Amino acid sequence: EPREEAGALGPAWDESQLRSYSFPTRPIPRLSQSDPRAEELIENEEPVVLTDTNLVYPALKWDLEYLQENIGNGDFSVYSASTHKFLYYDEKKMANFQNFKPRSNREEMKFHEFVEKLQDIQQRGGEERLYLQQTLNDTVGRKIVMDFLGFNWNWINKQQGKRGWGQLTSNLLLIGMEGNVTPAHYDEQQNFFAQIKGYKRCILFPPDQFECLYPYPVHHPCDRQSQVDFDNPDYERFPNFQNVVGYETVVGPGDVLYIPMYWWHHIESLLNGGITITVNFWYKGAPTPKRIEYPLKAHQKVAIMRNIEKMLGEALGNPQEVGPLLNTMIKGRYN
Amino acid sequence: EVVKLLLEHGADVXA
Ligand SMILES: O=C(O)CNC(=O)C(=O)O
Ligand SMILES: [Zn+2]
Repeated sequence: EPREEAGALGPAWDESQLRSYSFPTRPIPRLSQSDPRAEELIENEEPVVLTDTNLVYPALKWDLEYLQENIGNGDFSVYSASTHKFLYYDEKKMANFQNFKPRSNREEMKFHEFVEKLQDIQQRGGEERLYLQQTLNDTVGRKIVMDFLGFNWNWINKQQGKRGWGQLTSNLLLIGMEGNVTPAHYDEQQNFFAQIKGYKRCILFPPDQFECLYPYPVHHPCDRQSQVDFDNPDYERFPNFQNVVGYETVVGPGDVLYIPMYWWHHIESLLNGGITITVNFWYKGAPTPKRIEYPLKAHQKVAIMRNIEKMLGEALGNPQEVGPLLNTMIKGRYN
Repeated sequence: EVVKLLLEHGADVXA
């Protein structure tokens, strides 16, 4: 049920801005950063939306006019797509699946050029879609350094301490057109997802739903993404997609979503909601514990599977031999 | 070794 913005400003959004899917979902809890339940959840690596962290309070004034004036003259990675679904791919891995034609190109440009491109597309009533996704780095202007320094490091550093996480590895800046969709995938790092401008619908699935979401092969360029097209699920190829259940939420300015490591997430900028801006915080997960405790947790089995695929890749001398070997192993033997 | 080898994870994110 949509949240009513303060000052009686009506509903921030409504259901009609949500895309429709075949699976049911249940709400991710929205809580105060000071609520012990929110701590139990993060400790247990379950998603939670924190409403009042002030994690990126200085960024809440960011829009394209302000950033263009302040984010420096460095290069920004911008993805193009002829559709709302921005399927991404690892370039390094494109060698070993030549029957793979990309759905989205990456293009390096100056920020002001990206703003021009958006301006153009709107003006010309075009259909092309852009999505800026660029790591924050040294080349940013002084005003941005000051905003960045103003983030609530006291809070997030304590979170990194209490969870025994590794180092902050990066902050991804994401600027996206309304209707844009990042299809379901999982990441191998802990993620605090800080929403800044506009509204993003986030659908999460736990690691133990690996079986229902059918990730690409590890050596495929779309490694870690679901193969299932949520807009038209092929139940003949992916029968257990019929048993999938999401955790969902809509984050707005000031909201922080904890996306636990290995949790699948599908993310969309609300239809007719304007551009969206997010900054995320990626932390390496805690180390593997000295003593393993059985039964294994689902994310640990996903770790194992990934490793089996990787090793067979090396061992056979060719990742394209991995599938045939695995099938030889199970057919009439384990199935 | 084995188990610790099979349990180690990469750090792959996003793009
Ligand atoms: O916000 C998006 O569109 C996609 N973000 C992620 O997948 C992430 O932060 O891990
Ligand atoms: Zn992600």
